Amino acid sequence: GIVEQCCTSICSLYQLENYCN
Amino acid sequence: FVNQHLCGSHLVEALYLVCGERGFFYTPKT
Repeated sequence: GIVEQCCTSICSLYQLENYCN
Repeated sequence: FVNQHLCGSHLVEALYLVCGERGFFYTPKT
């Protein structure tokens, strides 16, 4: 179960700016 | 400096200067 968010699909200045709130 | 941040210590680095603190989720599913 290793997701691939921001590691090879999506993520690029837009959804981050809050990875930890 | 956010560029090609896909694994390889990138998600960590880019995250080592965004939260401004040492402590985040970084946890997979069980």
